[PDB]
Amino acid sequence: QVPVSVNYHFSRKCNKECLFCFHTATTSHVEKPENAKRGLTLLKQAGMKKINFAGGEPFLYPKFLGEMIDFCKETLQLESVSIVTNGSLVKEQFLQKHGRNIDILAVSCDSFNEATNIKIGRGSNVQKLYEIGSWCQKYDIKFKLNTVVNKFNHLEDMNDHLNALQPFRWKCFQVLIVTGENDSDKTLRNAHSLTISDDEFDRFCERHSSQTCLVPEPNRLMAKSYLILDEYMRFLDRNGQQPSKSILEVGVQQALQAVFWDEEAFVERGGIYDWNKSS
Ligand SMILES: O=c1ccn([C@@H]2O[C@H](COP(=O)(O)OP(=O)(O)OP(=O)(O)O)[C@@H](O)[C@H]2O)c(=O)[nH]1
Ligand SMILES: C[S@@+](CC[C@H](N)C(=O)[O-])C[C@H]1O[C@@H](n2cnc3c(N)ncnc32)[C@H](O)[C@@H]1O
Ligand code: SF4
Repeated sequence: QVPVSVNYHFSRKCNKECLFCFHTATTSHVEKPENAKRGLTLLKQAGMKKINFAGGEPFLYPKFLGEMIDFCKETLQLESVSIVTNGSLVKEQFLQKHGRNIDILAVSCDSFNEATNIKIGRGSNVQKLYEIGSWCQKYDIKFKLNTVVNKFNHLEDMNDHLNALQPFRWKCFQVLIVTGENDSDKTLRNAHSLTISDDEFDRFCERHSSQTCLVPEPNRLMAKSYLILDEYMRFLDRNGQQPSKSILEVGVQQALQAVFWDEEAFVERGGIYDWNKSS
């Protein structure tokens, strides 16, 4: 297997408290920028073309994030560099310094009601979201949305906002139940209350049939179709077995085979696309 698109969850720490979080703040480890430049360079030669900087909240570590996305673009010559943010801590001066090297910026908002955001776990607003879009236009970054369809917001009509906001990519996740993260009271979270049925999700997706960018991801396709990197730089298996050893201590090949990655769901959910800043 060739790791084309990789999600580097370099930290688990965050300033929000979404009830359904499936990458909880179980540890506060973050890698040295020396070791992270090992893994990303090791992963580039292995076949990586898109990197996604996610985790807990990546803008809690703006210096690390800034050093890596510059390294990933300028010296690694990577096809596409992405970031996924909740939007609270994003600031324009960051996009001044590094926006030349950001190819896709993904702001995730689950509702446009401040009341719904409160119930889900975002205290507050949406003016920030429109602001980041304005910044993305100025600094030539591709702007995408990530909303999670859950019990609170599965009835909403988000069309009017998405025509003006107009993202090139709009992911709608059916709430996922990662075992170990948000499947019991023992864990940091418990998302079973926010679960919605297959038809509840389809009503949401069918309601936004006017949206061309809409890319749905039910639990069929989201569960085991991602290449996830720990803060310790090890691939996470979402099939049942424990995580691999670090790519820093063993290398990419041994780490990838220690994890199940369904390349068919990867292609079905639209994992390969026009991810570059051109074309
Ligand atoms: O079990 C899982 C599954 C998924 N995830 C995480 O959910 C996040 C969803 O975030 P995205 O869907 O935006 O990842 P992406 O940038 O790679 O997608 P494309 O650009 O290719 O369209 C991903 O970063 C993934 O790692 C988990 O944390 N755990
Ligand atoms: C874990 S977040 C990491 C980046 C950043 N913390 C953020 O909120 O965007 C990655 C994406 O997964 C989504 N997500 C979080 N919990 C989820 C869940 N339980 N089911 C499906 N998607 C979820 C979020 O909306 C976010 O867009
Ligand atoms: S969904 Fe994102 S912002 Fe919310 S708790 Fe999880 S990592 Fe933090």
